[PDB]
Amino acid sequence: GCKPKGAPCSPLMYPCCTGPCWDLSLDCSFCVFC
Repeated sequence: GCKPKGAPCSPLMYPCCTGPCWDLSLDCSFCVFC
């Protein structure tokens, strides 16, 4: 997840957003259950 794809990526828990990730909470700024 957090890396670009365009097409639907792994929707399990850590999905692949096509923008900037951070690991904070948001679905693109994504932190797995922390």
